Amino acid sequence: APLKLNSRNLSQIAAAGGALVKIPTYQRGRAVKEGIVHIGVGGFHRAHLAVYIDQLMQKHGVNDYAICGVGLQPFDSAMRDALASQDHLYTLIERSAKGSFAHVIGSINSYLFAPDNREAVIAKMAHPDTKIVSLTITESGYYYNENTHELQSEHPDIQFDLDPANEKAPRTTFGFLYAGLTRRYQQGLKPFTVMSCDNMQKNGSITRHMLESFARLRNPEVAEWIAEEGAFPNAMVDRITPQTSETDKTALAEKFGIVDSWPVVTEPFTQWVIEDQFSDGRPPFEKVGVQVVKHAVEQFEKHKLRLLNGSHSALGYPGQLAGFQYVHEVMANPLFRKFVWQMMQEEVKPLLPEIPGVDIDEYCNTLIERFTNPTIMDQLPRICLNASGKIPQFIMPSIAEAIWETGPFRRLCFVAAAWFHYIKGVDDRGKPFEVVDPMREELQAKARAGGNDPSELLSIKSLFGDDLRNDERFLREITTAMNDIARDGIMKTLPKYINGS
Ligand SMILES: NC(=O)C1=CN([C@@H]2O[C@H](COP(=O)(O)OP(=O)(O)OC[C@H]3O[C@@H](n4cnc5c(N)ncnc54)[C@H](O)[C@@H]3O)[C@H](O)[C@H]2O)C=CC1
Repeated sequence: APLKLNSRNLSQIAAAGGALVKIPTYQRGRAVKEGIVHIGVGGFHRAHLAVYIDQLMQKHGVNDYAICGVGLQPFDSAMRDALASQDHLYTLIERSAKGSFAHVIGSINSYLFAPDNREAVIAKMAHPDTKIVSLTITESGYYYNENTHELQSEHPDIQFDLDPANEKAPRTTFGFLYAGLTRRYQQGLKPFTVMSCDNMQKNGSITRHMLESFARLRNPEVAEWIAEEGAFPNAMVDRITPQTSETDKTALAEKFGIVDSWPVVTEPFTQWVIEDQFSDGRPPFEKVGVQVVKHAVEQFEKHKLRLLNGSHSALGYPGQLAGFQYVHEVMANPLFRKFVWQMMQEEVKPLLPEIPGVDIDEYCNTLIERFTNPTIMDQLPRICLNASGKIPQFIMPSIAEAIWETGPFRRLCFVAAAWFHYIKGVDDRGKPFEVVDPMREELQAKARAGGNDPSELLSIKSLFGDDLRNDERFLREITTAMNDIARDGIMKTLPKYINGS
């Protein structure tokens, strides 16, 4: 019978699991110190950072950097319950062409749901044991005005925390960070490093400024200590981590004998480039495959955003329009493989910085492999979700750079056009599909207004810049792609964007 994942059952689970299951054999609980407090325990934290810590704890004698999980959003209460019932153990299900593997992760040692007791969180982040506060809080959690590079202290969530009435009971990430820091300052400790693990460009610089700004509005003698003694390292983070379904959990119990309330599903690939900027110590990340660098991070990040997330966009919107269900189905198609490879090689690669010791061609081969992975079953709707937050960061910046340098960009325009068509919510066989996007109603109105001309969608100033509305080559190119996709669909149009034979 499948066993509930907890400490009591761990050895039975590994005994019954044999070659299919790995368990942590290091000591947990009171035996370790929680040097990392992580805000926003979701899939990617538990597939990426938590796994690196797991490996440090299992193989390298690191016992002062276990993870206290912290959830600030109302949905995080479910993570508290899942982990609590399992002694904060949880299963990482790695899916690859090689099969599936259940790696039980033990690096998460405790969990605080902040709305329960907010003082316990502050006392946690202030305790000398805490050396690093890491974040996976999504773009929206940073309260970041991208265009003015400033804290959205106009946001009522910030004002609530800025209000001295809420000093002891903050709500946002920065309210908890500041509340923890001032105690450390008053006690004479160092600032903990704040280690953003979200996928945005220069995530460390943003976090520095947000917490710096918030601090300047409440006490500049602490903001000054944050700005001088704090650390906010930039990082490139990479590991594809879909959401877990009830079917994933059933398959886990039947195939590996493990009853897990919230296992995590991921690919075997992982990558982490972080700059060596830490204010109160760090474990030796480089012993478990982490690239610790000194500018270098920004180049790795641009490689990832433009070729990985860009190619995801190339697979997602055209894949959905063509009738596919999963990433690997799209990538298996010969036309898509040629289209995606040539887009990477001919259109994105010339825009990227050369990183010493990195071969971009080899990185493209590896992305193709990863996308090809048929076991991970990555649903196209997940890739395509909230496209108005994705196309302008993964695809449009390459189009804009190709405008400024007059570079080739037909395939990039095809992807942009395919999303402009995706907005109407009807695939090439005439079947509706759900469009999920915070801007759906404005996007669908302008798309219906524009027909097959792109100018109505392009008129959305919050999404697209002047360079796009005013480049004649771009206007003609994306017009051709939109007309052709709208008339003939994706599969019949793709041959025209694929050279060679
Ligand atoms: N394949 C993947 O899932 C990848 C994810 N990432 C990064 O991880 C982050 C989240 O990814 P997932 O773990 O897959 O999503 P998730 O849905 O599993 O969890 C995200 C976490 O963010 C919290 N959160 C959301 N808004 C918040 C806010 N305003 N304040 C505090 N916490 C907030 C949630 O409660 C949750 O704990 C970023 O979205 C992404 O850049 C990076 C590489 C790939």
